[PDB]
Amino acid sequence: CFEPPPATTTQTGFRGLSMGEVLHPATVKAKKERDAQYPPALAAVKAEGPPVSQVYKNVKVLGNLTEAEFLRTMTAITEWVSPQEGCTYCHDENNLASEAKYPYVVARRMLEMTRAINTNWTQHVAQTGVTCYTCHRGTPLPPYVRYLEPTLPLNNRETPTHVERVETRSGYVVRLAKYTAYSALNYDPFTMFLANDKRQVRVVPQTALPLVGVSRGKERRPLSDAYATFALMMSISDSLGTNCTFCHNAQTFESWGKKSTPQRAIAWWGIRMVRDLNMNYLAPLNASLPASRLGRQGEAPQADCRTCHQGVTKPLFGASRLKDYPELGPIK
Amino acid sequence: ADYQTIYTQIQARGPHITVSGEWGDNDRVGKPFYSYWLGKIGDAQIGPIYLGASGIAAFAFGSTAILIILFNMAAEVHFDPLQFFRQFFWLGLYPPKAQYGMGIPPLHDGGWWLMAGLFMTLSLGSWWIRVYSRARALGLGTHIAWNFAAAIFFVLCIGCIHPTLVGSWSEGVPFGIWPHIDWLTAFSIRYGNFYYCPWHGFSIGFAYGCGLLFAAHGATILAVARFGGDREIEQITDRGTAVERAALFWRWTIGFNATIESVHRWGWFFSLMVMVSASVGILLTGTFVDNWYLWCVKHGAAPDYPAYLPATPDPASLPGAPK
Amino acid sequence: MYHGALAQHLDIAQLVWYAQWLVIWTVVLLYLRREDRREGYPLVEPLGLVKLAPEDGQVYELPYPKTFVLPHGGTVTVPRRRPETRELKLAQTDGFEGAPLQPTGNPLVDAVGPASYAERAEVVDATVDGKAKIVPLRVATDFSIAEGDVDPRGLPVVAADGVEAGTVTDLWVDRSEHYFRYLELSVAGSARTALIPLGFCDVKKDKIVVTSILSEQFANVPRLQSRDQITLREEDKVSAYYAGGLLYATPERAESLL
Amino acid sequence: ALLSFERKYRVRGGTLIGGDLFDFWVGPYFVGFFGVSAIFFIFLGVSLIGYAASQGPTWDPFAISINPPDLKYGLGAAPLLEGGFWQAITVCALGAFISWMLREVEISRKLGIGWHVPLAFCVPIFMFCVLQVFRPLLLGSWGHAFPYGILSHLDWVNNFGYQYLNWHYNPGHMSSVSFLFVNAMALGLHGGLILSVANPGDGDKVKTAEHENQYFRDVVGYSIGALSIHRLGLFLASNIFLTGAFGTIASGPFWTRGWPEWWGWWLDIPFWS
Ligand code: BCB
Ligand code: BCB
Ligand code: BCB
Ligand SMILES: C/C=C1/c2cc3[nH]c4c(c3C)C(=O)[C@H](C(=O)OC)c4c3nc(cc4[nH]c(cc(n2)[C@@H]1C)c(C(C)=O)c4C)[C@@H](C)[C@@H]3CCC(=O)OC/C=C(/C)CCC[C@H](C)CCC[C@@H](C)CCCC(C)C
Ligand SMILES: C/C=C1/c2cc3[nH]c4c(c3C)C(=O)[C@H](C(=O)OC)c4c3nc(cc4[nH]c(cc(n2)[C@@H]1C)c(C(C)=O)c4C)[C@@H](C)[C@@H]3CCC(=O)OC/C=C(/C)CCC[C@H](C)CCC[C@H](C)CCCC(C)C
Ligand SMILES: CC(C)=CCC/C(C)=C/CC/C(C)=C/CC/C(C)=C/CC/C(C)=C/CC/C(C)=C/CC/C(C)=C/CC1=C(C)C(=O)c2ccccc2C1=O
Ligand code: HEM
Ligand code: HEM
Ligand code: HEM
Ligand code: HEM
Ligand SMILES: CC(C)=CCC/C(C)=C/C=C/C(C)=C/C=C/C(C)=C/C=C\C=C(C)\C=C\C=C(/C)CC/C=C(\C)CCCC(C)C
Ligand SMILES: COC1=C(OC)C(=O)C(C/C=C(\C)CCC=C(C)C)=C(C)C1=O
Ligand SMILES: CCCCCCCCCCCC[N+](C)(C)[O-]
Ligand SMILES: [Fe+2]
Repeated sequence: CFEPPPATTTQTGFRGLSMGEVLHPATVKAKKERDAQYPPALAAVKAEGPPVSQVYKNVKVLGNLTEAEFLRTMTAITEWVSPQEGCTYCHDENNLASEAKYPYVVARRMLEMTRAINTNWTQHVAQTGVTCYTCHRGTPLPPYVRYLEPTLPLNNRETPTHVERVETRSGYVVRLAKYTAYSALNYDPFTMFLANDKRQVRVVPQTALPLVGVSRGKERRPLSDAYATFALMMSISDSLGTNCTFCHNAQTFESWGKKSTPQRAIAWWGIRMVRDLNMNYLAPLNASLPASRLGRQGEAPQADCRTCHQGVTKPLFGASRLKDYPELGPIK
Repeated sequence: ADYQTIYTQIQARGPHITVSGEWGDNDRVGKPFYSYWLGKIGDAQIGPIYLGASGIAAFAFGSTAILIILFNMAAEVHFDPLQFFRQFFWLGLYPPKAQYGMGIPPLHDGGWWLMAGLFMTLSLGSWWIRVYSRARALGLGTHIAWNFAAAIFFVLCIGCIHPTLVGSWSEGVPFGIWPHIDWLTAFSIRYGNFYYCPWHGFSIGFAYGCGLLFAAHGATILAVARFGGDREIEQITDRGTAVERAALFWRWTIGFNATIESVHRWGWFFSLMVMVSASVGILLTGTFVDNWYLWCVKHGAAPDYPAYLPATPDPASLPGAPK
Repeated sequence: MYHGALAQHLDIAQLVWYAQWLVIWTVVLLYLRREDRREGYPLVEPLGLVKLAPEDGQVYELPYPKTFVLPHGGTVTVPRRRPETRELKLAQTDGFEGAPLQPTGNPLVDAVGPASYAERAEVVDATVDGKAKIVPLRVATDFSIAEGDVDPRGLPVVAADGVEAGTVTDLWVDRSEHYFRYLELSVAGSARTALIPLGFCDVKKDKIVVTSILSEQFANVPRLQSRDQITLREEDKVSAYYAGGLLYATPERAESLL
Repeated sequence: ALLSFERKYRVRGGTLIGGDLFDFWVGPYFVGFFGVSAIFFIFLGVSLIGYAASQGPTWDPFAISINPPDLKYGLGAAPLLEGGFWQAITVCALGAFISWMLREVEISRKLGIGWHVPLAFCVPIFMFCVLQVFRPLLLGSWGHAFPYGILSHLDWVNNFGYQYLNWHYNPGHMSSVSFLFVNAMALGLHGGLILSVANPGDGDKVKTAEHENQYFRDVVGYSIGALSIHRLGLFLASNIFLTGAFGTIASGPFWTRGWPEWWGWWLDIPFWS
């Protein structure tokens, strides 16, 4: 229960403020390797030939690609989402234009969703962007997802113990704790702040004195919001494998400017993008997904910071395939 | 090297002494037994112990309080004995999560917490009577009771006075190892960093000071134990070379000194000030200050630093940004 | 509008901030420091030609005399005039007052420096009920050594110079605290007993080591009026004796170590 | 100039170095060689703080701040304006603290009393070293130390804690906080007790040791006793930093995750997982 030195440390604030990352080399190496599994881009192909919109029958998203380019996309998709399953995971051996299998439908929504991410959320994913791999990391079901209830293990590739199962009520507190960096924070930040945009993350007053008319009785927000916020922050820190000072100068959390690091702004955009994704792409999918995938509330697995980041401040240590697969965005 | 200061080389035993109180003497239950090891670094005699109505009322209420809490914790782990023991630190009894203002909250959302707090309070009150009475009964000054009163007062402050002032129970401190601790951050975060609350600083000053005073007072006495320094009472009524040297040690060191009696007043005061200070800090928080940091900036106190990484504009204030 | 906000860009917290420091300093300077002065004041300094008058500052620093009504009759009022009547066998080593004094005779007997004792009451510290507080076991019948701990009675007392100096005759116990404070030993060579504060004793199984003083010096240890009683002043004379040994036991004990 | 009972104690000797040379007083202050070196270091230190401060922005005491160097300067010296001043002042602080302590030793010897005080004073000096010297050494850079500033340093503390999501969960911290609180309470109970005995109120008689013990046995069924509470005090006090030092040093060199996750060792024991 103790990691041996030395520790890698970065600086992210003015000298003397103790702001920065504290990384355990080994742990970083363990993750650098895991992410290095990112399949390399497939050799570029000649754009020769007409658009697949003419060639194939049921192509509603990659119709502008040429046949060769299109198949290259399909290979990449397979390699990122279902390498073990192969093409048949979404197709009918005898009818590639068939939509019989649900993964086909969802994959289409996912193609759009990805294109969206790389196009409408560049303020977050920047020029790195994302591909099916970023989330799926090689399996139809992304290792890190969320239901309207905390679930254990965080990585669904692992098998839960009895208490970890959402069925075991006596395991609720621990399920939650592990979603908030092991804190006893009695709040589920994901549903509260990431499932949709109904709640406000900020809770600190922007004035020195209490403004009359919002500072008494039922006018004021309950302290619980401060906890909820704290929780969301704990999980965000954990999801990126980093600490508060990576974005804040604890001297004044609520303050921006010199009190915040660029990353915080990015994080800000991350929250919006995650909400967009969940609300408009993932959440609805509960209609196309077999009841087998749904949660106890019939919800579809949704994304959060960890879904892509998986313990790293930059998904896959900033690896990118954007230039290699322009079909995934940005779309001009 | 006065080893007597480290532990008692030769322990002693003798008839169990007893001082009669103005009352309650017949209420001292228990048979004084001795502990050899205890006696090595303290007084070997354990017990008896005064009961009285206050003491009993105290246990009565305290227990009721503790029971309400555990049952709720137990209920959290669905009464699974193994998880209860496993997840103990993470379990707690929370104040209302929703906003009901000062309205009494539902049992499942603040109601139980409120009751536990009521019984804990009564329990504290009874024990205060105990700490007070015993003093009068034994014909002693009520100094301890007052210092203890400050402590009970502070608890009341973070417990219900503050919540009352701003008008919301949700502000209360939850019962639980980790939980009552998580409150410290949620509370500080809400009021814009407690490090910028002058009273927080004052309180810390006295706490740290109590550390400095006991380390110093304690080391002082041991350093003059060879002369009887430990027999402080008669050192007061009749100054002896012990306290003379204790005094000269400090005067020659820091330029001024105290008396064997005054140093206790200093220490008493400091102790008291830790609680008094924090009570004020809490009474002021939420009531007349909403963000201690901005409050410091306003009064030109808060320090500022150059940016290291580029200053970052609040994304939410940029033109055409999502909500 | 703002809660706490007042007129001239000032708020409640800000006023309390000032009040706080006000109260603090008030208590610290006006109360505490006054109390720190109930002993040793008014200060002392050498006079010469004309200098006779109350001296303003000396009346302001002192607090009102408080009176302690003692548990076994009597009273003590502080602060008060408690000048060192004793003649000190000390002499100036140079000019200014900051100059240290020097023992002209034998510091241990003279009772100067570390060997100095306070002019405490020449009375026997009592127990909650008039009995002598500090008494030898030969009297403290119902008191005994805890089973498991050494019984120095009989064991020899070795001094700093390594050499038997006497035999532990008895143990003086505090009947109020149930704590052994002194060890009574027979001074080998000079028929007479002497007390030694336990604190100066390294209680072994076969011997009692006493590094404070040398074997010889054990003869000059102050004597008690009674044999089964001791007065506060005597406790000081006795304790003080050994303490002075720490610096005067030998010549080098007073010089610079490293 | 002298307390009424001070004359007889002002003898020569008890020094550690210098002998008669610096064995004298100046007002109530005993000098000694270490008193001298203390002044030297205090002088040097305050001077450096003034120059550094002046080369800085404001003069408001609450906002002044002398900071260590960026982490990139590692354990080497940094240019005065960017850490060197901090380095110099730190060394001065140390010279001053140690000098102050050794000076208490001389004073103790002269008075023929125990060196308990200066020993107790080592704890805080030790903790200072932990924060400024040792942890920085283990992490490999002076940049990890705390800045010398009335509010500045609170900020460093603040971010430091937050580098571990919730420093409250740090076991060394929990231990330490506990001792801070217990010690604070004990001093209140101790000081309170003494005063309660010598100051019963009205015309009441000053009480006794018997009454002391009777009080706590009556209240909590036990009484550690006179001399013992003083030993307990020094103990409780000293353990604020002694145990806390472990929580501080552990953070970073021996633990890089958040502190709440550390308790996973318990929460994740297989049999009840
Ligand atoms: C690990 C955590 C740290 C911490 C956490 C901390 C907190 C959380 C708080 C303080 C507070 C305070 N701190 Mg800091 N601190 C301070 C000094 C101070 C005081 C300004 C103030 C009250 C302390 C007190 O009452 O002491 C006990 C009692 C007495 C009587 C000490 C002497 C008097 C004292 C009031 C001030 C003495 C220091 C001077 C201002 C320095 C002047 C230097 C000049 C002479 C060269 C020093 C000198 C050091 C050293 C030498 O390392 C230090 C280290 C640290 N503090 C650690 C880095 N400190 C409180 C504050 O108000 O911040 C502004 C506060 O809220
Ligand atoms: C991230 C959050 C922060 C935080 C949040 C915080 C809050 C929210 C509050 C404090 C407060 C205080 N903090 Mg701060 N804090 C402190 C030090 C202190 C204390 C001096 C002071 C409270 C005094 C106390 O002893 O409470 C412990 C003593 C208590 C609680 C007394 C209890 C007495 C009672 C009679 C006991 C009863 C026992 C029982 C009978 C059991 C009953 C059981 C039931 C179930 C029956 C330091 C030294 C530091 C450092 C080094 O960083 C720091 C940093 C911070 N604090 C962070 C910035 N702090 C208080 C304050 O001063 O505010 C102005 C306060 O309200
Ligand atoms: C958000 C961050 C937090 C935090 C972060 C934190 C850190 C990062 C550290 C502590 C540490 C400590 N904290 Mg914590 N803290 C504490 C309490 C404590 C202390 C017990 C302990 C003391 C360390 C220290 O002061 O050395 C500093 C004091 C020193 C070095 C004294 C130096 C004195 C010097 C030798 C001489 C100075 C002389 C002057 C210059 C002379 C002036 C002359 C004039 C007067 C004539 C409480 C009670 C609370 C509450 C109630 O919430 C709390 C909350 C929190 N702390 C926050 C959660 N705290 C430390 C610890 O022990 O780790 C567990 C530590 O490293
Ligand atoms: C700066 C000054 C401070 C200060 C001062 C002072 N502090 C005092 C005094 C002064 C002056 C006293 O005179 C009084 C005392 O007496 O001292 C001997 C006391 C006290 N400070 C305690 C705890 C404390 N102080 C803290 C803090 C500070 N203190 C600050 C620092 C903290 C912190 C740090 O959190 C803690 C935890 C208690 C031990 C003690 C009485 C509590 C009580 O009121 O008891 C309440 C009574 C009970 C009977 C408990 C009931 C339940 C029991 C345990 C049984 C278990 C349940 C079980 C039976 C259920 C199942 C069985 C079934 C049959 C039912
Ligand atoms: C666990 C046990 C504890 C403990 C114990 C004891 N405490 C002692 C003794 C014992 C036993 C003494 O005998 C000695 C003393 O004589 O008492 C009267 C002393 C003393 N404890 C002081 C401060 C104190 N104790 C703290 C903490 C604890 N104490 C803990 C709690 C804290 C905290 C809480 O932060 C503070 C601030 C001084 C008042 C006093 C002289 C120090 C000195 O060194 O003189 C040396 C003299 C100087 C004039 C200062 C030199 C200034 C340098 C050169 C320049 C400044 C550098 C600096 C780093 C800048 C800071 C910036 C910013 C952070 C502001
Ligand atoms: C003139 C000159 C510059 C000359 C050169 C020589 C020289 C080296 C001089 C020293 C100059 C310096 C640096 C002075 C600074 C003095 C300092 C360090 C002051 C700090 C004072 C502070 C803030 C102390 C904190 C503790 C505090 C709140 C104390 C108040 C209560 C007192 C007086 C406590 C000490 C004290 C204790 C602890 C007892 O137990 C005890 C028991 C019995 C009798 C007396 C006492 C007693 O006096
Ligand atoms: C595996 C290497 C693989 C191949 C080969 C493949 C081919 C393929 C074709 C020829 C079509 C067009 C058929 C038509 O007329 O509509 C096509 C279309 C889609 N595919 Fe595919 N496909 C392979 C693998 C996969 C995998 C693993 C998935 C599901 C994750 C998948 C999905 C889809 C989707 C969706 C389309 C529609 C494209 C659009 O623009 O709407 N394929 N595939
Ligand atoms: C990239 C274009 C891409 C593809 C292709 C893709 C496919 C895909 C399928 C076929 C499923 C169905 C899995 C199942 O059978 O249950 C699916 C589901 C989810 N995906 Fe996906 N996905 C692509 C990209 C992305 C990206 C960038 C993310 C993460 C932001 C993401 C997330 C998810 C999630 C969550 C689901 C829902 C849970 C599930 O059905 O497994 N996908 N994806
Ligand atoms: C680490 C546990 C941590 C803390 C502590 C923390 C706190 C915090 C608070 C109190 C807020 C609300 C402040 C207000 O009311 O304005 C807040 C807000 C944001 N944070 Fe944070 N935060 C911690 C860590 C992190 C990390 C590691 C990042 C950056 C990757 C981050 C980011 C943000 C963002 C963005 C916001 C604003 C969100 C919004 O919707 O406006 N935080 N944080
Ligand atoms: C969830 C709300 C969330 C947070 C928080 C978050 C933060 C974040 C930061 C702080 C960065 C900047 C990293 C840096 O070191 O500069 C960053 C970068 C990227 N993110 Fe992110 N992120 C959150 C969620 C998500 C999700 C759901 C995805 C995948 C759809 C995702 C992706 C990315 C990508 C890509 C980057 C790369 C940017 C780069 O500089 O390389 N994030 N995120
Ligand atoms: C009158 C009306 C209408 C309503 C009531 C109003 C009223 C006065 C309410 C008061 C509320 C108050 C004062 C609330 C305060 C709550 C506070 C300060 C709680 C803080 C911490 C609680 C903690 C740590 C307790 C949690 C753990 C337990 C329940 C288990 C029991 C304790 C242990 C086993 C640990 C013992 C450790 C050691 C002492 C031996
Ligand atoms: C001379 O002074 C004192 C004693 O001697 C008679 C005591 O006996 C006690 C009481 C001590 C007890 C019960 C043990 C320690 C308690 C805690 C909470 C750590 C105190 C406070 C004291 O001041
Ligand atoms: C910041 C917390 C409160 C600190 C209070 C410090 C009191 C120090 C008392 C110094 C007394 C000085 N003297 C003798 C010159 O009066
Ligand atoms: Fe004392």
